[PDB]
Amino acid sequence: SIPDGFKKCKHLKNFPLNKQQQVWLIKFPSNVDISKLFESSTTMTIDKHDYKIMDDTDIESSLTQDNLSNMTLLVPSESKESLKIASTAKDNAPLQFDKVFSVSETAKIPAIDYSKVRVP
Amino acid sequence: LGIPRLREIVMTASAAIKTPQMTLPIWNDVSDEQADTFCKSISKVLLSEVIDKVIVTETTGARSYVIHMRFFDNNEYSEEYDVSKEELQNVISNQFIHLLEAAIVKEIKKQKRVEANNNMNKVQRDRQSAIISHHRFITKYNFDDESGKWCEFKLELAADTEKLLMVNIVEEICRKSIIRQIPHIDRCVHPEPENGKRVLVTEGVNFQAMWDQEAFIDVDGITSNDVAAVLKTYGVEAARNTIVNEINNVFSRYAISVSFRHLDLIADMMTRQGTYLAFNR
Amino acid sequence: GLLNLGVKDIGEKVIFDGKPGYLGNKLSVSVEQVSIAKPMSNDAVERKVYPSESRQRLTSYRGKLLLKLKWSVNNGEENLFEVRDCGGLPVMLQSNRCHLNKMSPYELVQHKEESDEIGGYFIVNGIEKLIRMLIVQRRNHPMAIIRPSFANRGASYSHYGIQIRSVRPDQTSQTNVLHYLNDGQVTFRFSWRKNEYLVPVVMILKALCHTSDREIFDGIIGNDVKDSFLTDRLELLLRGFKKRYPHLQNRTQVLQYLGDKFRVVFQASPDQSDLEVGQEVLDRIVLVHLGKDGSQDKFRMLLFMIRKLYSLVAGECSPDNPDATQHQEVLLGGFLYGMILKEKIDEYLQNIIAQVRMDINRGMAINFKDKRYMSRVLMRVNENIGSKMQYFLSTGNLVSQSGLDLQQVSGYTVVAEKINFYRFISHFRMVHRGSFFAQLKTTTVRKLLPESWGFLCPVHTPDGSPCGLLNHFAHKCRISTQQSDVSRIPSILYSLGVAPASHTFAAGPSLCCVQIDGKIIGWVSHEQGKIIADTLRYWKVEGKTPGLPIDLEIGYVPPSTRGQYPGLYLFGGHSRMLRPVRYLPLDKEDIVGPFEQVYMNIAVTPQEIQNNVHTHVEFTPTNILSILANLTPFSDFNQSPRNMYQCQMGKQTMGTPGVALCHRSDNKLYRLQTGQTPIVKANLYDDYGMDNFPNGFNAVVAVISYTGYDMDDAMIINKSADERGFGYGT
Amino acid sequence: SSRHGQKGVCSRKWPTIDMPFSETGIQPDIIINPHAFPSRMTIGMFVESLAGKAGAL
Amino acid sequence: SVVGSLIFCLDCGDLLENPNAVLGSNVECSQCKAIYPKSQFSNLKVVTTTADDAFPSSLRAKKSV
Amino acid sequence: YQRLRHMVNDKFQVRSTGPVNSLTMQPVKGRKRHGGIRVGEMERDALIGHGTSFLLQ
Amino acid sequence: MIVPVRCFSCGKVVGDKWESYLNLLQEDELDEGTALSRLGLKRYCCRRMILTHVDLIEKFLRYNPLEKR
Amino acid sequence: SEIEIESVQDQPSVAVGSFFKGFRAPSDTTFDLYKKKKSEKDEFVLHGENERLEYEGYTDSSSQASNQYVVGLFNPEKKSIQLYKAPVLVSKVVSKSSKNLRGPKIKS
Amino acid sequence: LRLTAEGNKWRTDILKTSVDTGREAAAEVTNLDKDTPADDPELLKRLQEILRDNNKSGILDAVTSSKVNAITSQVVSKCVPDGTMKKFPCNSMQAMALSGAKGSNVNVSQIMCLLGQQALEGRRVPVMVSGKTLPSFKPYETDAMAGGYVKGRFYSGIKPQEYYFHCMAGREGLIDTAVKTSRSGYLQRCLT
DNA sequence: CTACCGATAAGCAGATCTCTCGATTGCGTATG
DNA sequence: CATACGCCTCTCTGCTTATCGGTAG
RNA sequence: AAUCGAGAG
Ligand SMILES: [Zn+2]
Ligand SMILES: [Zn+2]
Repeated sequence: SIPDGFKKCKHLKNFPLNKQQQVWLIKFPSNVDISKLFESSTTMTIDKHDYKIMDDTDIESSLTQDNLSNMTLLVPSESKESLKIASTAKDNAPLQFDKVFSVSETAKIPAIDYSKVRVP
Repeated sequence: LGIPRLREIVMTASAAIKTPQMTLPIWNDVSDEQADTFCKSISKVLLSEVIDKVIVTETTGARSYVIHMRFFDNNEYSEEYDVSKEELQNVISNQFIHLLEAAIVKEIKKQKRVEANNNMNKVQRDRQSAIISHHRFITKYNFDDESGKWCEFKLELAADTEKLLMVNIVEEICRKSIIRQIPHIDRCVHPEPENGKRVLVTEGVNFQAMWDQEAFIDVDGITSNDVAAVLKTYGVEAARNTIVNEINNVFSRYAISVSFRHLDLIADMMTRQGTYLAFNR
Repeated sequence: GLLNLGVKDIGEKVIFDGKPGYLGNKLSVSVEQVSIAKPMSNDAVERKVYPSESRQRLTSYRGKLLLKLKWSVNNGEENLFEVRDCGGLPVMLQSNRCHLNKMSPYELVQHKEESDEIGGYFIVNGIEKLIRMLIVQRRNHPMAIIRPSFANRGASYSHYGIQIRSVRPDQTSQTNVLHYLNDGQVTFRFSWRKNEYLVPVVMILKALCHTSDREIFDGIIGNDVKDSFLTDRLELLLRGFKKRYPHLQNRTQVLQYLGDKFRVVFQASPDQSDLEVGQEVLDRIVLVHLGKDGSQDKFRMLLFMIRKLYSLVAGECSPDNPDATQHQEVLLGGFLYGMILKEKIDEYLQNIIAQVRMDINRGMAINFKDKRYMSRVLMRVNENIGSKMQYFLSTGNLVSQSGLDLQQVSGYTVVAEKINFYRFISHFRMVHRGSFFAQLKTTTVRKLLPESWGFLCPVHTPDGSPCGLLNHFAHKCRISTQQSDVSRIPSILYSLGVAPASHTFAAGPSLCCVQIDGKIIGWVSHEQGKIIADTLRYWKVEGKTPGLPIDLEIGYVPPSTRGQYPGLYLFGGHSRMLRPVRYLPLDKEDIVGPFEQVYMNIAVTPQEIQNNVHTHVEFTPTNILSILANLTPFSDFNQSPRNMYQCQMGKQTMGTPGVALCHRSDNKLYRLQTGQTPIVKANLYDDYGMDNFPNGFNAVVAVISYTGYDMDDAMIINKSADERGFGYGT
Repeated sequence: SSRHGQKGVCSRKWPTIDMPFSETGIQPDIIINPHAFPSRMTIGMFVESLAGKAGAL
Repeated sequence: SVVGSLIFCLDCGDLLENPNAVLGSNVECSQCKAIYPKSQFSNLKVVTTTADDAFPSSLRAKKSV
Repeated sequence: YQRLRHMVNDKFQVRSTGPVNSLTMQPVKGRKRHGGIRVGEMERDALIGHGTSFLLQ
Repeated sequence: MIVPVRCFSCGKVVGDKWESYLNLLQEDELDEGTALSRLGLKRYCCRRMILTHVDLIEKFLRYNPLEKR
Repeated sequence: SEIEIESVQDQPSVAVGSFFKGFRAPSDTTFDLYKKKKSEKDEFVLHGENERLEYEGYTDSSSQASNQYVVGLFNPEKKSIQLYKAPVLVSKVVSKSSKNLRGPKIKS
Repeated sequence: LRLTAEGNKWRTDILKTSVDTGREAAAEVTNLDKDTPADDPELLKRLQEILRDNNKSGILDAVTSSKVNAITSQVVSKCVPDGTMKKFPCNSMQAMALSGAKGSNVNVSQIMCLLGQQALEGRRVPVMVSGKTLPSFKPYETDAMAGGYVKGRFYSGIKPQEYYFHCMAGREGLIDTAVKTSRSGYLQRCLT
């Protein structure tokens, strides 16, 4: 409908797509800034914190499979005043990304001191 | 054993005895292997014993139901249960399909409130036609007579019926349906002889059944766990013997030796009217 | 506190008058605050009342109960607020509403109580009483139960189910059951007042939130669509609901029907739309531990409960033990006081509305906005809630009106006998399984499960009828009585790798669901769930993060072959049992619980630690006993029945009950004139300071067969020693 | 009763002249039978006796 | 939408009724008032198998060891 | 050693005659009321087994 | 509650020894065994009587029914 | 490989919504977004409609304060990765033909 | 209540055979190969299945209980009466056990030599759903001490795990006696 | 044809030593 | 505000009873 | 006098 304290932003920016480019979803926590900067269960170091990179590529594990998902790639049309879907053909079905990733905060429990804990 | 057994014997006199058994002496001129063969010949086998998994393919496009049943290895189950391909064929053609059909029709009535070949042979096709004529809403049938490894029977109903499980009903019908059972007997184990006198003991009591079989069992000396059974098939005095034997037997696991006079007085007081009477109101 | 939340959730009692679609001149009575004044006396300025009072004069140590009942007429037209007393409510000792809450032993000696006296007991009619702590099911935890008594409910009633409790933030609980039917549908069940009602689960599911039916399919059958058992069962459920309720096409209609059905049992006022009373029954029956505004939550909770019920049916999990400590909690006794007070004030509101209805029937005076009329009507009713509660404590029986999810009725208050100090301390640690199981035949409830390690003392249990039914707490067993700061736990669990509850299309035993206080948060895999659990304990035992409370136990259940249903279950509520224990990586005092520890490798002493097996080590093996079980010298050299006999005997020992026997009037007391300290004492004879009540003497014992006058069990005293004051007492 | 479940009623006030005595010259004030120990299997009572004598000495 | 024995609505996500009870070439969504042809649902092929504990036997036990 | 509270002054009781229940004219129940002790069904059955009939009567 | 006049097992008076025992224990670093030795108690029947007296009459007296508190 | 993000975007340009498994929309329908102000978190409310369907939606209440969701693409021939910001919304599509199915407020 | 040095030596050795005793009991019951390491995944899976199945758990408990009872009998025979430092008739405990005045050879044996396997109902010990017998013991542990078999004796005390198991068994005995007191009352009254 | 009856799974009625203490006892409303 | 008079939910045996058909008048 | 609670063998 129309909510109080909400503005319908009628000016968005384009999301191009056309050997060819492939789209991914990446999830990050709110404690990582994204301004500053194929694989499975990778890791990387940022903000002197252990960062886990899990690629929970569901459905697409069994090659292409049926390719039915639970999210859409909403895109701007040639009006840029609303949200629409995009695809590659006349399927009129959502086009899930070519991969997906998740980032999870990681700690490291220090290895227990057997010598100092097994006091006779 | 213990007070449960004691009160079962005296306090209730239950003919629905929890654990009934009968002791079957076997002839001295038999071998142990032949004894085991006869035990497996007598002991009950149910249909579910020889089914690895039964597959149901609910197809609605009328509402077809291909029920393909997988059987265990023939060389294994034939020599474990003494059941043959012909006997299993008869069981499926007579008991199992009819029980399942009755279950399906009853459930619908209450609801309102591997490879093969396209033609085994002409005699097989005539059997299939006989099956379809005999049963109500069956449409196919074939049981492997050369390996005993599968048996399908296509099945349909109308369109007004709702969805049916076709798994729980199949399983329960399969468990109920019997292949080769001596009535009131559900196993015949071979216990290790104690104090001499080799004995074959079952999981039920049916004296009529073994009375026919004298080639192995010393039928003259069958003594059973039950009291009502022995009373109505052998007499009041055999019943009193059984009562004294059972009541002393429970005292005899703990070696609390009670006099053979108290027990016989109890037995003859609870058989004082010619029937198995208890001690209650 | 809780007695403002209780009156807040009571609501308002509406009634109209009989003179003008004009319903009438509305009345809405309610209570918004309950005041418990500390006990005072009217002998002007009210002086302070001390528990030696009402004990010297054979009376009760009762405070005053005054509540600010409202008399609003119509939605803020003329609200006639008025407080009024309701009689002297009994209050215990050493509690905040008693005049010893924060005192010193010196002033306690001065006040004639005792030198180091403790409370816990209400003084009703000159007798000390005590609300026994019963042990009930774990709150907010859906535990799959198999009971052949669930088959008795009728034909097609399979003996499976899913029973869950749910406690309101005023400490009152509503339980739910999800029976499973052989045809395929599952019928939600509940109780109201003192009667039982049953409802199809799908009607409740659509009542809670307005969404598609495909959402139910995805929330029960997450990603096992290639399965067949679940798909067939769910199709049975959905089609059965559709064909049994063909005209419940949307949430408004389903709530309308629910309200029409449940109208007179709830005594709804005429100004209650069906769409409103349906919502009221929905928000005051199902999953009350989630409260209002969490219908979107109860939806996923009930979907998870249905899926777990399906898993229980299909043999993909195991029937959780209800009589094992892993699935138990203890009601605190004062919370029974709170529940009964809340029910009494509810019934008092009902009685004043009944008085107004009698006024309508005969008197016919509708001056609702007349305070003189209010005074006339109010003075007619019985207001002595304090007298009612004093009755309850003095008689033990419970005249309630809705049961409050309590299986028994009588036997809630026991007498805190002061025969011996050991008896006195024993009272305040015992747990009763309930008067229900006392009348029974099956022993399996009386067994000693290993789940009670360090929680219930294996030795301390009275032989006879209550053997196994009255098992005391470990002396280092702490019962949490405050809600923990869980509001920030989701904030860190998400970043750890958990996808939240929404936008999560996944269910089944194959994935770990993270739940705090019985509220689903998200869904994570099993290996990652193990990692998350151990990381949570790692961050929790070191108190760096303010958002992880000490008492938060994190029950993690790994995947198993037809074992227990998995799921990282966190808890921070009240009523739980807790035990301190060490945490081997960077050792520090860590708090564990009965649900939590059944998957933890807690070595008894540090010497039997193994490589990558144990992660916790008990502080001392002696902490699994109670006080009276740690007091037995050299216990590990005795037969366990002998230890139990000793624990039972020491509670029957004639020794000094106290030294304030001058200022007490108990019916019968035994004291030992001369007591001695034990040479062979435990280390905890001084930690608890039991030198104040010597229960015996150090006697020269001769293990000798000399007289013949002691063979079976007798013994012989020395006549001279007896004549020199050996064991004398009055 | 001892603190090990060895309860038992006092059966006679044995006069001290009839009580057994030792070299030190003390009649024990409590006499209990040894046969209570085999079936009941309380070594805790024995070790408490030992520890008590040692501690008082 | 199409899964095993049941078809959900593609628009409103509600369970479409069973095609046999409705007139040919027209199956109606109870919510969307839409129309689907009946020839897009040809074979509702669903496979099932027992629970491997549904049929205890003296011969499965020998297979286990 | 603990001196238990089950002392023999609170356990002994004897009656020769005394109060009787009005509607049955049998001895009252209890010690503090100076009543009788019940010879119950099992004791009666024991007295029958001995054959001591006048004891039973 | 108060120190007994005579030892139970033997009869050796230990009731004129409680204050002496407390003084010996508090004035100097005398262990309990040494104090009981110096106090005339060499048999354990006497030794435990003064080693294990509680003196609860102190806690008993602090509730006087004839004094303002 | 070890591929970084070439360009970071902050303005609303895309969105991600979860209706239910197996859901489709035609060319005609459009989704209209809203963004909340005076509130610290960046809430979104989705509005969509047609003759008999309503792609209504509201964002999370306890998630966006803790985690984030981000869209982007990867270059097949080069290492460049574009990045976009998208908020997750849960869409409960309720048709226009049944919103008003109501009975009596109170049944006499 | 004591032994000699040689008696303690014999007791210790015949007791310390129990590790292999328990592992072999488990390995044989699971029908897996003898002398297999305990950490074998197949052994763990078979033990888990046995835990889930009541009859399988009973079979395993019966077999392991027979083995550890054999070990206990060996210890008792080799130690008492050939090991006690004080011998009959001087050994008064053994004297009243032999003479029937009080107690029994079993009582003397578990005071001086070995307390022995603890029997809960007809089984060893209830096992938690996680497969642990106690918090300390690892899940699905092949070990006599885990399975309720206590190697301690009342003379030198029992470890806390064995103390817990023994408390369980003693409480079970007390409950069984409490039931059996009243079980025969109705039977006898109805007969009589 | 149908009554006489001979036999087929469910609802209910009644079961499951002796003793000593202590504490308390349902409420609503009508006339003076 | 005292005093007085009635209305209100986790066993097992053994006998209440079955729905229907077999089968001679 | 019943009910509830504590215990004894
Ligand atoms: Zn639709
Ligand atoms: Zn002395």
